[PDB]
Amino acid sequence: GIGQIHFNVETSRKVCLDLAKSVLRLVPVYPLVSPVKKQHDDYWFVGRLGLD
Amino acid sequence: AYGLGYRDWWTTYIGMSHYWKGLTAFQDKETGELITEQTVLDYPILFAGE
Repeated sequence: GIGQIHFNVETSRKVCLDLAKSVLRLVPVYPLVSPVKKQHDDYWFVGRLGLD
Repeated sequence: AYGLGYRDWWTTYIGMSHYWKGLTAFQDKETGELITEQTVLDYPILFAGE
């Protein structure tokens, strides 16, 4: 019927690589930061009454 | 208790375990820093088009 209107698989992978490279170019480093910065062994599980 | 015949007086010893408010937190061993809150770190990306 209709023919040659959609990409192949390989071209889709190539376009996805191009998009990934562009997005990495905009944002070279990981922006997000986490309050917990160490492994579970370092932290000490304690319970407190209400703050102050 | 009323059905069985006890009348006119009640004394209750409030428990040690339940009547107060409380918190739980991580305490770092090197420094006394308390972490009580949580967060989700995720990076959604939206694909829209044809």
